[PDB]
Amino acid sequence: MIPFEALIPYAIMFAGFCLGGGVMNSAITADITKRARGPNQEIKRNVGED
Amino acid sequence: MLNNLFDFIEYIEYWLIIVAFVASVLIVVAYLTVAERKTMGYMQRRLGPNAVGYYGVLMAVADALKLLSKEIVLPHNGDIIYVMSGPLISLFSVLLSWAVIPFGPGLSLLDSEYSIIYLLASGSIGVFGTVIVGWMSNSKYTVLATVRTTAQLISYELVLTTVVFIIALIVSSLNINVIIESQYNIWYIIPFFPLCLIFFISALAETARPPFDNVEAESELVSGHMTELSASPFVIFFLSEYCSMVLMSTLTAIFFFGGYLPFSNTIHHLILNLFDQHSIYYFIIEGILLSGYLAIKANFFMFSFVWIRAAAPRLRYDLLILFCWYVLLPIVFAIVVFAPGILYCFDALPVII
Amino acid sequence: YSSDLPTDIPVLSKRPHTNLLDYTFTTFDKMKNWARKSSFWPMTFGLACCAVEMMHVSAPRYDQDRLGIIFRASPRQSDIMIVAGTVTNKMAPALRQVYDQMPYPRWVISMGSCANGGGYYHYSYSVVRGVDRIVPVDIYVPGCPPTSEALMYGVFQLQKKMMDGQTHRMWYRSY
Amino acid sequence: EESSESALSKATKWYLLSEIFRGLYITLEMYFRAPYTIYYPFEKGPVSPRFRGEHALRRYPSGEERCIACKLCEAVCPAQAITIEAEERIDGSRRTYKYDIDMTKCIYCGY
Amino acid sequence: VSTFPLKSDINITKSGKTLLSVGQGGRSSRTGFTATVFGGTGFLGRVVVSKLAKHGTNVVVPFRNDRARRQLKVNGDLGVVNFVEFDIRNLKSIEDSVKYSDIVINLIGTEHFSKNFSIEDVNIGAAERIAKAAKEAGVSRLIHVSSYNANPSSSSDFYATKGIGEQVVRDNFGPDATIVRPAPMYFRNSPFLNELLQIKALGGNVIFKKEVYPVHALQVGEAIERIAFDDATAGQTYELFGKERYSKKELREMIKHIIHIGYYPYSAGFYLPAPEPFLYAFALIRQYISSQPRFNVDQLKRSHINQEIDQSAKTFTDLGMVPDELSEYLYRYVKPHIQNRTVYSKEDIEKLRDYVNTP
Amino acid sequence: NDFYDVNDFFPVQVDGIESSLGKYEEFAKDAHEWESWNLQNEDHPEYPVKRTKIRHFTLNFGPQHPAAHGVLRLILELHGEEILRSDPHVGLLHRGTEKLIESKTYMQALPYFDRLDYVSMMTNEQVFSLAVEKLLNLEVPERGQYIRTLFGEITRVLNHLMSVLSHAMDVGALTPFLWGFEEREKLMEFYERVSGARLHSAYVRPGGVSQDLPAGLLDDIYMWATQFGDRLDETEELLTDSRIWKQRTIGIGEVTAEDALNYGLSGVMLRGSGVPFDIRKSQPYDAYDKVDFDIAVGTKGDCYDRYLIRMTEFRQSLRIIEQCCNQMPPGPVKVEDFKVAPPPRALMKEDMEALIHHFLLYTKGYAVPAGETYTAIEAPKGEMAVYVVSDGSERPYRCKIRAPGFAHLGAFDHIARGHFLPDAVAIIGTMDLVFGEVDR
Ligand SMILES: NC(=O)C1=CN([C@@H]2O[C@H](COP(=O)(O)OP(=O)(O)OC[C@H]3O[C@@H](n4cnc5c(N)ncnc54)[C@H](OP(=O)(O)O)[C@@H]3O)[C@@H](O)[C@H]2O)C=CC1
Ligand SMILES: CCCCCCCCCCCC(=O)OC[C@H](COP(=O)(O)OCC[N+](C)(C)C)OC(=O)CCCCCCCCCCC
Ligand SMILES: CCCCCCCCCCCC(=O)OC[C@H](COP(=O)(O)OCC[N+](C)(C)C)OC(=O)CCCCCCCCCCC
Ligand code: SF4
Repeated sequence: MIPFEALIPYAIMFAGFCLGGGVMNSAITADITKRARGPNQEIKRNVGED
Repeated sequence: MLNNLFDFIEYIEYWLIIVAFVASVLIVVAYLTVAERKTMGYMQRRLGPNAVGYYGVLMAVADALKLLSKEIVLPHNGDIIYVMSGPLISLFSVLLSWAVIPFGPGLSLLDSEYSIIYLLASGSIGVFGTVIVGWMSNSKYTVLATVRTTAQLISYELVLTTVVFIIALIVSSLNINVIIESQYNIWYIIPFFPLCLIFFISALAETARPPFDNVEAESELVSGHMTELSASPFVIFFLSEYCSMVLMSTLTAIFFFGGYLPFSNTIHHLILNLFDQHSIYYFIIEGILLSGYLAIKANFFMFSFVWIRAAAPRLRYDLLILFCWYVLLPIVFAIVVFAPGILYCFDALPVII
Repeated sequence: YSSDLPTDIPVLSKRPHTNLLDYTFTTFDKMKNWARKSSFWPMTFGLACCAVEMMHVSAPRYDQDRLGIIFRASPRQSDIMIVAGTVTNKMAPALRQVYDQMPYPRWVISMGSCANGGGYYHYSYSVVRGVDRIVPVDIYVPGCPPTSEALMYGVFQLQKKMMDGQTHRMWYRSY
Repeated sequence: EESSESALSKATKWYLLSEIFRGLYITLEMYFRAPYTIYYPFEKGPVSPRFRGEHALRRYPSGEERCIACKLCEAVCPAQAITIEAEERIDGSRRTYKYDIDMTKCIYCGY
Repeated sequence: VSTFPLKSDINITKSGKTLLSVGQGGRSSRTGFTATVFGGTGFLGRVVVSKLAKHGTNVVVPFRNDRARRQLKVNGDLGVVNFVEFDIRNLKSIEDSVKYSDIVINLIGTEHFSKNFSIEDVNIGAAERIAKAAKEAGVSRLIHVSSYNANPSSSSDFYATKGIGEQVVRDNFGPDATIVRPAPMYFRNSPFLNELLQIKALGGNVIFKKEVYPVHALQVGEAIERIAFDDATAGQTYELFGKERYSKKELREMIKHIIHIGYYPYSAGFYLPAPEPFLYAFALIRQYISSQPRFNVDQLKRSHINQEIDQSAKTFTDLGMVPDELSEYLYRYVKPHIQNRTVYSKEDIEKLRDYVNTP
Repeated sequence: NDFYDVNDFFPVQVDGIESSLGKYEEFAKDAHEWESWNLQNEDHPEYPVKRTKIRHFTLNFGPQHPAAHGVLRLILELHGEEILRSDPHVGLLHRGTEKLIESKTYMQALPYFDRLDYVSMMTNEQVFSLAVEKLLNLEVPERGQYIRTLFGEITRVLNHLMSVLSHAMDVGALTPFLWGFEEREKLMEFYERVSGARLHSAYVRPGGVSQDLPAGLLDDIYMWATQFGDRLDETEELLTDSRIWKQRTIGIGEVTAEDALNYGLSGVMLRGSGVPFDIRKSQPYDAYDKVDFDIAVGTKGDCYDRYLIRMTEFRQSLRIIEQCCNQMPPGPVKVEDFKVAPPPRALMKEDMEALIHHFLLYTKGYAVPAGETYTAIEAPKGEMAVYVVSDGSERPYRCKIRAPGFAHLGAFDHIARGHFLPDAVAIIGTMDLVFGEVDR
């Protein structure tokens, strides 16, 4: 008899770490890669066809 | 304007990362209070708060909004300093301790080879923040539990500090990422099981959580040191207490249970095998897995904090001081020499790679 | 001077919302009262046989904690004061000191016969005949002792009053 | 020298917290049991036909009041919460024009 | 008070009602009256209401704040203190509090106009509606409270409207109405003293140079009580004030010296010399930005006007009461805000007062 | 004196003090400035030290404390954390019960006894019922005395759950408090089915009981008995063998058996000290002789011993409940004398003799023959007794009540002296204080 009601707060706490980890990992990785694309903003943000 | 907007986010993105980070900790902290009553409810055949928000989810916010909007008791008309320094120092001390906890590979706001010292140093400030609470604000119940309080979280800060250093001795590093990443082939719960118990016992006593809860001895000191505190001073201090319960739960998972490392690498690679590494969707899922791996481990101790509170009576204060000094200290001072002896005997003195 | 007060403008508890501000300050009142409606933290002022029922509400059968009720010992941390049991003369001065220390807002619930009007000991040389001679009361729970549900019913009725608070609209319309 | 459990046996129970861990497990058993809580006011607890609650004055099916003003009521009441004053009605049948209960003074005794 | 307030057990009102008081004057006694105390939830009302209820007079207290009327019911017995929700803009609710009333007391009076009322609308518009409505219901006696410096032609808004409040009542209630002028009363949480105890009192030199005749609020509380039970005091004008003359600046340093408040007065903000335009500008700015009643432009003018005794009126001794001096009671009312406590007795206030005047 | 206060080495005679530039007296009028010329050493035991008597830290364990079972101003004088002197201030709940009983009949005075102890109701009114029965010289029939034995045990379970678990809760174990309170809710159902009110059951009246047991009550009482047996086991799981529970209580509040008699302690705090005395055995009453049960006796006289005795009182009480259900006899439930018991309503409206006694019972009451009595019973706290003087009137003349919690609280100074402030809570908990009973 697993009380699912008591597990509701832990799911949000589980999502509490996920929001920090999900945003920090994706944002920091995205920005670092973007700044290595070139010496200028005209090429950092413009996705190349070639 | 799209040229002045896309570069505008480039000027504000890292602030939002912190705000996303800040909300991440507070959500866990806010819902630890809700999770405590629920977990301590069913264990006692109660039900816990289920009638404040849908299934009781909006229970912490009700208490925060209720307390923040009460009259504040002050010694004089403009005497706010005394009833604010104690809660503020305690809150900032544990809020700054989150600058080092890594959510993944290098996903920490502060990364330095002195993370452990910074983490332990910030713990000391909160200790000094608490003793201010019971100071000079008359003398009825707060000053009774301030020599008692100070003599408790001073003594166990020795045992807690030694345990941290013994782990750092095994990896020869004071960087939390190195400590986490060095547990790939082994989790220090296996070799250092006694230390995990000793760490958790010291983790409980430092935060003043029961059974070592003579600071706010409810049957003895009414509300303990918070009997004067009301409204916002209570919220800040109460929020300070639970951030430690989250932090000390997380630290136990970081040191002894490998931190964000997956339970199984086979399952971990299968899930990450489904997302193309050239799309940012991979790195959103990756952060969720590693943080979720840390969250489940940190959940079990946050569950354990409530679990121990619902099954163990309070410990007499005089036996607390005679415990760490007579029992925990000699053991923690013995494994601090047992560890180097074994490592050197088999020629395995650790290095930082 | 020049003055002209209308006559058909109604009282606050009957005045409907007219403009958008009357909806703004009603939002603040409901949001603020909802916080106090849910985080209902009385004070453990059990004095006599009525105190047994006040414990049985916290018991697993009724579980006051599910409604957001967490008894707080200190008056500062408690916004309600359930006066349960006989209030003797030897206690009445002490009761006033405990009541006056509750920060506003503050409510008092009188549970049982002794707290209401004297009860069994109404003709006693050392029993206050009703605690209403000492502290203002917002709801009276009748019984000897009131059943654990009767107290919950008394709590609910007081909650229904708190949700009717209109303080921040009163500033806009009645002040 | 007269202890059954050897020094190592007592130390392992002492150092490894044998009884506390057993105490924790038994508490965890109750975590997987159905709580006793009922949901007031959507549900009520049981009541018995002898339950003593709100005083009430009954009435005959024919409509005439059952009460004939004994003052047996005013005499038994341990808290003296019953106040009765009576006289001859207009029809002459003995009834009462005053019947007050001080529910703040009553003890719900049942007399 | 003593043991029984009424002079005679049977009193006939101006309306022919024959009221018989019962009991020996306790909480469970009665007097057969019904004194509607408008504005009873205020500072002055909580004294007027308290004395009336304890002696058995039914009190109908019309309120607009719901959470402030709860504490007024402690004073009376069951049914003695009654409540009516009302607003001065709701005429029907006014007539609910006067239908059964044999005594009607008016205490409503403001110093700061709000976003719903002006100074005239309260000291006149409320008073005019209250007085005229009471007459139509056969109210035997009306008692009114105005400023201590009522003047129809005064340039101060408070004094000008309060004076017109005296005229408009007597053109509405008629010859039976009475007017009582109280000097600044001092009591627990007295608005007269709350300005003196405040540490950050901008323009402290300007505000506190005004002169007054302080009166103990309990005596004024009994002053209305004496008038209430007597019909001989209709159509009069009463000014109530204390014998020994005191000034705010004399009190402010006297107050501070008891609290013992070297460098601190120069730093915490006790003395804030600010330009006269700045004080006028600051009060105007807050008047649209504040949400709680602050220092007003009107009290900037009143600070230049000293209290004036009117000889056409009648003193305390007209009612048989000797007024009490601020010297015998100033210490206890600031005792909350103060090795071995030094209790500044009645005579020793002069010796404190001596120490303030000495340069 | 009242506000302030003021040897081994030989008293050495030294006179003729001189320096190199004169005598002591030549520079006497100048040497006060010279701190190195003083002639009064500060290490001397006779050196005049005048220090004010600053009173010791006197915390008020006052009414607004969760540990208090009522309103107790326990004036504790402590230096450091030890306990020097304790002066409990009872009376904050003196309702004046003994004064009110003198003006009410013997039937109207029964509901006063349920309000003495909030948890042990049917035992409280049993001692006044026995007192009146002893004076009335009338004996309850068999089935009446079995109902009082069964509800004597159920009451003991109800009282001990309040006593033991709050004692466990006041130490800090919150969980056993809530597990047991569900059983109290389950046990209070039995009170409400027979009498009507959950707590204050004016059921045991002088001359038997109030009304017969409802049908099927035995089935529901017995069914709880099977389930209840496990409830103690889990209670003993988190308390009995736990080392933290042992530390808080072992050696705390030591009471010698010889000294326990001196202060007149009774109940658990007399068998905790080793004396094997029990009132149910010394003076059998109300079908207690018929049943069999084992009393518990400690050996160390401390809180942990009294805990074991109280836990044993659970199982022994449950043992009797099985016997009372099994051995239940048939017959009446109250004495068949219309002068001391109301007649049945089927017969009140049919028989002229029945109606007269119903009318006479409730207006004048029955008269108790003159005499005096002191009947003591084993209350869950201890020896509870009433001293009742009969003046031939339908109202008792003197009704003095011996409260077991009253005498125990007096021995607080003897017990708590030399312990620490946390041990004050343990000592109060093991005394099983209910200040309604203390201040009767
Ligand atoms: N020592 C003193 O206090 C002084 C006495 N006076 C005058 O004596 C009179 C008594 O007033 P006091 O009690 O001392 O001080 P308060 O200002 O506190 O009294 C105000 C009373 O009248 C009510 N009131 C004000 N405006 C309104 C309004 N628009 N509608 C309804 N009610 C209103 C208030 O209602 P509520 O509070 O419930 O919102 C309150 O009941 C006043 O006129 C005062 O100016 C003269 C100088 C100083
Ligand atoms: C950022 C700040 C922190 C979060 C703020 C939110 C905290 C919780 C708020 C509690 C609200 C509350 O209590 O609303 C619930 C109360 C309870 O109804 P009642 O009191 O009986 O009146 C209601 C009955 N009438 C008016 C007839 C007398 O009103 C309401 O049903 C409000 C109406 C429902 C609003 C739904 C639309 C708005 C949705 C807004 C969310 C997206
Ligand atoms: C080499 C082996 C390494 C082992 C490392 C771990 C050691 C831990 C401490 C052992 C000694 C001890 O707990 O001692 C018990 C001490 C001191 O007891 P004492 O004064 O001696 O009284 C006993 C006298 N006897 C010997 C006669 C029996 O007090 C206590 O009850 C402390 C209770 C601590 C509870 C913490 C709960 C946390 C739970 C964490 C998981 C949910
Ligand atoms: S009302 Fe009844 S139950 Fe409550 S304290 Fe008084 S006598 Fe006891």
